[PDB]
Parts: sequence; structure tokens; C-alpha cells
Amino acid sequence: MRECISIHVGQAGVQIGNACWELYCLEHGIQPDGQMPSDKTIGGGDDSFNTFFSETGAGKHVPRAVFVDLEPTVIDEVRTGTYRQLFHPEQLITGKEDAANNYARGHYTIGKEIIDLVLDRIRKLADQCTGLQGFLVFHSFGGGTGSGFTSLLMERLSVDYGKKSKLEFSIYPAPQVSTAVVEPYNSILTTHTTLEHSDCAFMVDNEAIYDICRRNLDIERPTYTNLNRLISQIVSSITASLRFDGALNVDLTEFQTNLVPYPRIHFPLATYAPVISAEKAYHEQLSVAEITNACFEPANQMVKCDPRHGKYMACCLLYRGDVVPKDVNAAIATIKTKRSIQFVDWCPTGFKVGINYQPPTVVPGGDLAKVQRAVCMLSNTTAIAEAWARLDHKFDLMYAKRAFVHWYVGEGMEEGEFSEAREDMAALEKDYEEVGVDSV
Amino acid sequence: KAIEENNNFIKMAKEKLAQKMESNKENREAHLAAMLERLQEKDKHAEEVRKNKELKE
Amino acid sequence: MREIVHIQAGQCGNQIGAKFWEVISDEHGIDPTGSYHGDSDLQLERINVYYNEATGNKYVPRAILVDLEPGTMDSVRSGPFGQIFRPDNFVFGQSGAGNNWAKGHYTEGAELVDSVLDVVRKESESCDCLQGFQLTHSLGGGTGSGMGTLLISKIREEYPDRIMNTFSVMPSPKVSDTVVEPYNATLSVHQLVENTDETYCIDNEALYDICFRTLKLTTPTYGDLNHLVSATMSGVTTCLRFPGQLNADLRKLAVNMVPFPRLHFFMPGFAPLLTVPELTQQMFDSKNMMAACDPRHGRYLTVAAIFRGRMSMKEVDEQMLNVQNKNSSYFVEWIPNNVKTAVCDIPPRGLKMSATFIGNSTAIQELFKRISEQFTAMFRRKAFLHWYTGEGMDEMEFTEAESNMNDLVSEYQQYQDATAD
Ligand SMILES: Nc1nc2c(ncn2[C@@H]2O[C@H](COP(=O)(O)OP(=O)(O)OP(=O)(O)O)[C@@H](O)[C@H]2O)c(=O)[nH]1
Ligand SMILES: Nc1nc2c(ncn2[C@@H]2O[C@H](COP(=O)(O)OP(=O)(O)OP(=O)(O)O)[C@@H](O)[C@H]2O)c(=O)[nH]1
Ligand SMILES: [Ca+2]
Ligand SMILES: [Mg+2]
Ligand SMILES: [Mg+2]
Repeated sequence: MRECISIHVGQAGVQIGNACWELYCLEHGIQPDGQMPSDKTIGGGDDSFNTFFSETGAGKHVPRAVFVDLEPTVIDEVRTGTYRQLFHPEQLITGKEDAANNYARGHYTIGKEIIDLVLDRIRKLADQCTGLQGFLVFHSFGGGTGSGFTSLLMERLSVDYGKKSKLEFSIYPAPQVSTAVVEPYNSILTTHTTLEHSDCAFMVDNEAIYDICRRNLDIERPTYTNLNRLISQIVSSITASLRFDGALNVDLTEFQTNLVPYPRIHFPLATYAPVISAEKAYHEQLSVAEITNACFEPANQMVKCDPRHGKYMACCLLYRGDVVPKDVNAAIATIKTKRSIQFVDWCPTGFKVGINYQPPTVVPGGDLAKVQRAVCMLSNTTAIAEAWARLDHKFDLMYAKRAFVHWYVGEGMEEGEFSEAREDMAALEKDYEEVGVDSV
Repeated sequence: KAIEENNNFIKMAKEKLAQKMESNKENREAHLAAMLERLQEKDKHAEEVRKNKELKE
Repeated sequence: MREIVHIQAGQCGNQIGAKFWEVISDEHGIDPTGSYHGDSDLQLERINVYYNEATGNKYVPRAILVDLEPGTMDSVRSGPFGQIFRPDNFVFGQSGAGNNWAKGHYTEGAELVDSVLDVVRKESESCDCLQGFQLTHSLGGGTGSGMGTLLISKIREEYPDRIMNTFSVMPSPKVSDTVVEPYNATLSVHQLVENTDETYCIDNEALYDICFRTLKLTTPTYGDLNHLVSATMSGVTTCLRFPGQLNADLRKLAVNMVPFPRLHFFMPGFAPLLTVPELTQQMFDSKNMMAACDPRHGRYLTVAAIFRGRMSMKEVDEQMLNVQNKNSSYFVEWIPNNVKTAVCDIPPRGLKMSATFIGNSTAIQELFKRISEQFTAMFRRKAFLHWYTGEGMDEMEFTEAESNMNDLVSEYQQYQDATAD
């Protein structure tokens, strides 16, 4: 038991789901048809990978997941793609008309027509579970479905599953790949309405991933296909603790205990290393100390901010591959003296460490080099409020003139909702300011 | 107390959600009602235009 | 959201409609009978947006061809792709309108309107997921001007939650010297501000000025002007017709492009009438605008740019960043990231690389003020009103049409004068 149900909302959620599940399959030796030769217990089991996969009597290993989108085209490519045999048709849910980059259509208008079906389908997966841990929600901030329908879903999941945990993987928007002028509105709206109903949310800044693909992988103009493969590696490092057995393995819930000091302060900064091309990785073995040091270089972060001009409330290092505690400890000591790691006075400064022995895997015909060892740092830094600030400024510029507000009001929303949402973010920015102030 | 607060949160989430979804349906319908009423006002105007051609001959 | 329902009303509307269907049929690999003869799968992937699939793998346009004047029925049926249209979708009247808006809107066109509404309802009922409607018309005529605007108001009643797109052709004394065209345009504008979600201003003055000064033709026919319009109409529907992320349907475009409900009048553009930086400078230049307005006399609320052809996307990104930096004052600071850019692999017939420009500029007031000046020159001495007051209208309605287009200009000016701080 300790099952985990992944819910993928909207295009960005769905396509990140494709990347993640394709990657999980290669990690566990699961075939596209669903078969897993190394799994001897047919029809079921209590193994670590069974937190993400149920088993049919025919030996098929089936992702504990639901794909939702308010239009058919993106989910159709999962239904007809390489992994079509992996999912039951009822796990893949589509409507006909999308939310048109409008939170209102996603949360209210189009969304209400499909919400009961979605919850019903999540319940079929939940009743398959002997000890459900919680949900992992994959969505964009910027899309109408990713913002509006996600929020709606999270509200309903709190009703139907109480305080059962709900983690987010939220795609924060960026002008290089963004498709809509109103993403700030959608982002602030969903962030506000989701905030009470999420326990932990890993933000991924598309610009941060875009720059990494440009700088580290030498991709001239990164596509979603390029970005999603990188995201799935970070997602895999975070969920590897759940999916794998291990002596020195630390559960994700144990990291959460340290990462969330107050309920609203639940946004850890993700930083990953090494991201390196096959050409550069050849005759270039990166040691524990090198990849650990790369975690404190802000160019490797999943979100654009500067931790060095903020304060730390928690630092966690999730290692996978050829790593032993001795090396990690040596590396941390070196960093402590040489880098800008200032903690708040009310936290303890010790880094928390987990190691999974299964080394990292690469999707065939990819951009990333296959490396012997890798690390994901999850830190709780006040610097991540910078991401809120940038986004909140874009909101204010438009909302001051009520630009585009009529599209939301036409679908039933009030101006009250916009300002209520903005004041919650103002408070959230004030909260990250407050935690960094010293005690008295 | 743990049960009381866990139930309170479920209760108030359910009531907060139902209030918003009903308030939204009121607002959307009223927005569409005003749009059609303005369009039906054009039919009443176009009927007076067609009457003022025949009542001027 | 896939199926769009095309409507073409009047002489202008039907002839630009005809050219539209000729170009996109060629791009999608459809011949005059309606068979598929191409090669790429991308031609068929979103074919259903504009074409119905009949028996024997026939692809039939979802077009409704409308006019009070017969004879225009012959020209469309005798034209290069006349056979491909659905014969029942022709809905043609008797005595015409003769450049009279009140005939198109209130009386003679009002009698033909229900027989057109039948064809729309029949086409709309069969749509798996109807997204909306695109009209093609002039605003200087009688039928397309008046009946086309009645059709807009009527289709809105039965489909208030679908998108109403228009390709409204603005009249110019340089192309047509009919004296009452400023009356017709202003009356149509009064309807378009209230009842459409997005109107492309295809201006005959700009089309004349381009044909003369750029294309080198000493006096241009209606065929020369349409070569530009068909290239423009093909460009702005490339996001709707091929696979892509940006502005892929009529509501997503509308949501990105229209920041205020009344301010939905776009300045189209096309290039060339070549390298990526040259394209990018040409499309933002006033000489390539299909509306006769200078962008440097106002600011862009929003812009959509569509590049077509095999080209480096890195170069496109750098170039679109280049012009935003260099022309920063001509984009409102209070809407961030308001210029969006798509790139389609398939270039149009003839050209290897093209670029299409949709901009919602406050400088569009220059087009409305020009019509407003030609309007008030006639109205203040009560000239030619017997054509309209005879058919049943009042002076009050003429005054409201002037006041609404003056308000529209005042609002474009307000947001042009707006600042962040
Ligand atoms: N990283 C990443 N971002 C994506 C992907 N697809 C879309 N996005 C981003 O997601 C945002 C747009 O929202 P989408 O998820 O595409 O839209 P949606 O949730 O399907 O909502 P509607 O389409 O409006 O119903 C923009 O910020 C895009 O850059 C993807 O595959 N990967
Ligand atoms: N760009 C372009 N403009 C045209 C074309 N045909 C007509 N026009 C313009 O349309 C305006 C007159 O409207 P028409 O379309 O002829 O009139 P109508 O809508 O058919 O109405 P009636 O003639 O009253 O039946 C003039 O300003 C012309 O310059 C064309 O093929 N291309
Ligand atoms: Ca087993
Ligand atoms: Mg979508
Ligand atoms: Mg005519």
C-alpha cells in the first residue's frame, strides 16, 4: 500500500504525464504493453513500484493516473500513441470545447459539465487502493483548464478525501513559450483558490527550464518535447523515494515535514544536476561534490529567483545512483564554508539527505546524457516569493485598466474574485517577508 | 477536536463551493439575459421601421 | 471547437469569398470537384474547420452564399471553384439593394433573412462542435453592408455563445465614387461595435495605395485588390487551418487579441506584397497595412504575427524581440507580453517565406475618423436622407450611429493616452 494517484490536467499536465510515465516505465523495466518480466507476483503485490502502478491478472501494470482535458486533441495522442495499451480508456477523459485560456470557463462554465465524471473515475482508482497516501496534480498555471479546472478539482478532492495529501506540479508561465496574454490572471486566480487545498507545490518555471535547455543541452530553440523530458527527470527524482526500495532512502513525506513550516509556506525550490549533453559528458565523470555544488548555482534551479539574496528554512538533497553518505558529507562541509547559505534564526541548519541506489535513466533519442549519479535539491527559501512578485506585477498592470476582465465577467465571475485573489497573493508575499525576519 | 476541525474544513469547502457555483450561474444567465434583451429590442425597433414605411404611404 | 461556418454577402463579400476558397482549397489540396489531391497529412488534419465530408470522399465548403442581386450567383458558379459549393446553400433574392443600407437591414433584406437563417441552422446543426461564424462583406454597399449586419444580429440571437468574426471591407472614394458609402459604413460600424467579437478592417484605400505605389499598377481593378485580400485572409486563418499552439480557435484568438469588448477592430498586414529580419520590419511598417493607418500615430494593445515557410525559429524569436525593444513606445506598457508569434511550416503558393500581421492598434481611429469626416460632410446639411427616411428610418438612428463611432474613437484615444503609473 501507500498508493499515490497522479492527476494530469490540461495540455501541459497531460504532456508532462506522457514524459513522466514513459520515464517511470523505463526505470522499472515495464514494457509499452504493460508487462514487467522481472515482476514474478502476477495480478498484484506490495512492492515499491506498486505505489504508482496497479496490476491486472493478465500481468499488465497500469499507471494509477487520470488524464483530464476539456478538449480531445492532446489526450487523443495518448490514446493512439506508443503507450496506448498502458491505460484503460476510462483513465483518459476528454470534453469537446476547451476553456480558451480562461479560468472562468475551466472552473465554472465548461468545467462543471465534466467534474462529476472526473471524480467518479478518480474514485475507481481510489477503491483499487488498500492504503491511499494522496494525489499528485500536474497542471499549468496559465491555461484555462490547468488553472480553472484544477482549482475546481482540488476543492472537490478536499470534500471527497478530507485532508488526505495533495501535491502539485505547477507549470509557471514564461513569454518564450506562453500562448496567452491573460496567464497572470489565471495564475493568480488558481494560486489563490488552490492554496488552502494543497499541501506542497513544486513550481516549474518554463523560462528556467527553457534557459537550461539552451545553456546546458545546446538546443537552439527548445520545444515542449525538450522541456518535458527535463521536467520528468526532476519529477522522477522527487517521486523516486516513493517508487523504489532502499536502506538509505528517505520518504517524500519525511522531506515535507522539514519543507513546510506553516501551511501557506508550501512551495519548495527545486534544483537539479547534472544537466549535460552526451558530447560534454564523454570522458567527464561528475563527482558527488561537483553535482552537489551545482545545486547552489542558481542557473540550475526550476524557478528563476536568487536564494543568495534570501534566507533558508530548509535544505534537502535527494540523491540517486552511485552515491554513499561519506561523499555527500564531505561535499556539504565544502559548500557550508564556500557559499551563501543563510538560514533564518528559528530553523536548524542541518541538510537532510536521501539516496536511491537505482541510477538515473534516459528516454531513448533524448538530449540528456546518461550519468552514473544525479541529485535534486529541494529547498525552502524566501527567494521563491520573487516568482510571485514578478507574476503579481503583470496582474496589476492589466487589472488596473481592467484589460481582458470582460472575458471572465461574461462567463460569470465578479471583480470581487480578482481583488480577493490579488489580496491573498499580497498576503502570501507578506508571509514570505515575515518568516525571514529575525525573532525578538 | 481533530475530527471536529477536519469535518469543519470539509463542510465549509462544500458550502463555499456551492455558493460560488450558484452565484456564477446567476451572473452568467443575467449577462446572457441582458444580451438577448438588447437583441430583442432591435426586433421591436425594426418593427417600428417597417410600420413607419407602410403608415407613410 | 473545430467547425467554422462561412457566410458571404453582396458583390464584395462573394468575390473576396470566392478568392478565399480558391487559395485555401489549393493549400489543402482540393480540386474544383472537391477531391483530395496533395501529399502531406497536415493538409487534412484540420480540414473539418472549413469543409464538410460528403459521400465518395468529397470535401464541400461550409459556405453560405447570399445576395439580394442575382447575377452574382452566376459569376461564383462559373468561377474556377464554382462546382465545389453546395447548391442548396445559394440563397439569392430578386430586385437587389442598389447601395442602400435600409433596404439591406430593415425592409428588402429582412424578407430574405429567414431563408438564409434556414441554411445557417442546417449547417450549424451538423457541426460536431461549432466554434463560430465568419462573414465576408463590404460596408459601403447595400446587401453586405445592411443585410450582412442584420444576419450578424440575427445569428447572435440563436448562437450567443459562438464567435462572430468578420472580414469587413471599408469603402474609399479612390476605388468607388458612389456618394452614399460613408452613410452605409457608419451605420454598419454601429452594428459591428455591438454585435461582433472580432472584425478585420480590410480597407480599400490601403489596398489601392498598395497596388499603385508598391505593386506598380497605374489604375487597379477589383481583381488586383483581391489578390492582397485573399493573401491576408489565408494568413490570418493559418492558425485555425493547420496544427499549432497559438490562436488555434476563434475564442483563443479573441481572448488574446481583444482587451476591451468594443475595441475589436484589427489592422491586417502581409509581407512580402527574402530574409527573416526584412519580413519582420516589413510587416510592422505602415506601407504593408491593409488598413490605411500609421501605427506610429498610436500604440498596439495587442499583436499577432504569423510566419509561414521553412525558417530558423531562433531567428524569428530574436527578430520579434528586436522590434519590441526598438519600437517599445508603440506597445502599451500596461499589457505585458502582448505580441504573440506562431510559425507554420507550409508556405503559401508562389512565395517560399511570408509573414501575416494582425494588430489591435489605437491608430485604427484614423480609419474611423476618415469615415466620420465623409459622413458629417453629408449629414449636417441633411443630404441624401430620402433614400433612408423613405424606407422607414428616423434621423435619431443616424445620429446614434455617428455618436457610437465617435465614442469608439474616444475610447481608442483613452487607452492610447493611458500609462502604467
Ligand atoms: N512545460 C510545458 N509547458 C506547457 C506544455 N504545454 C503547454 N504549456 C504551457 O502551459 C500554458 C498554457 O496552458 P495549457 O496547459 O496549454 O492550456 P490548458 O490547461 O489545456 O487550458 P485550455 O487550453 O485553455 O483549456 C503556457 O504557459 C504554456 O507555455 C508542455 O508540454 N510543457
Ligand atoms: N476589395 C474589394 N472591394 C469591392 C469588391 N467589389 C466591390 N467592392 C467594394 O464594395 C463597395 C460596394 O459594395 P458592394 O459589395 O458592391 O454592394 P453589395 O453589398 O453587393 O450591395 P448592392 O450592390 O446594394 O446589392 C464599394 O466600395 C466597392 O469598392 C471586390 O471584389 N474587392
Ligand atoms: Ca507484483
Ligand atoms: Mg488546452
Ligand atoms: Mg450588388
